[PDB]
Amino acid sequence: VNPTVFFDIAVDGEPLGRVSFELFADKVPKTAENFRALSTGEKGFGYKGSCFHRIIPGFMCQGGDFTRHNGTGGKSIYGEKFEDENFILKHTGPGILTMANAGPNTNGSQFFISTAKTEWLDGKHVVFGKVKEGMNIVEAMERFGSRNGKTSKKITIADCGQLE
Repeated sequence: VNPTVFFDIAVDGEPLGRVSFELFADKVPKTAENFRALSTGEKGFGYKGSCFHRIIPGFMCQGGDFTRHNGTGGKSIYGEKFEDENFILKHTGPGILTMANAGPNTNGSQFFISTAKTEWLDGKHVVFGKVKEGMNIVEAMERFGSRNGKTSKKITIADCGQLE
């Protein structure tokens, strides 16, 4: 019942592999729907062609800024920002999807994929999905990051959509 979405990742335009996510629509339906719709592009905008602008090995991959490509942009399907829906789910380990934000109730389109347990984010960032297939591809992406987050190659979402 929970939706599955996929990202096809490229590295300087060269295919790397696919990552699929389960979105926890049962518990955070508003947050899950935003990511789902941005992945299909069905509202006329979304993640296809956008880059991961910040990757910190041993911490997370960050993406979703499809308007400014650097962490200063993005928007949700509900407007420029929407509310923290709940904090039911926790940052338990690698492979968690969690919203990036700039304070309370400032969710847009940016997100983190964790590559470590990040428990200090509990109750501040809204967890809304997990990596289902392709965690090995997230691990491969992580190798193009650096301590300050700058990527050594351009990591893009070459295609994305819904699998079920």
